[PDB]
Amino acid sequence: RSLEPEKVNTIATSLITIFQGQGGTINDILDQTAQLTASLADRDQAIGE
Amino acid sequence: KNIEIEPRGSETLKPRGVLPVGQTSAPYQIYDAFLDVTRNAAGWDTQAVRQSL
Repeated sequence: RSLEPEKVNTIATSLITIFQGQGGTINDILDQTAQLTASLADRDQAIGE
Repeated sequence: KNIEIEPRGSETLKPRGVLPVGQTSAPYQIYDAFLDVTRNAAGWDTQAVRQSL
C-alpha cells in the first residue's frame, strides 16, 4: 500500500529537483553553520550571564 | 482456508451464540497482494526512481 505510483513518482521527481548539483551548497551551509555555531557556543558562559 | 479462534473472556458462549463482526477478521488474499504489487509497479517511473536514488 505504501508503493502507490503517484507518491513514489512525485517524491522521486521532487528529490531530483531539490538535490541535483546542490552538494556544494549543502557543504557550504554545513561549514558556515559549524563555524558560526562553534563561535557562539564558545561564549556559553557569557550568554548565560 | 480455515478459521482460527482465540478464546478470551470469562463468560461462556452458549450454543447458537454469535460472535460480533467486530471480533472477526477476513484474510488478505494472495491475489489481492499480487494485484497490489503489479498495479503499483506498473505506474512507477523507474527512471525517476533510479535518478533519485
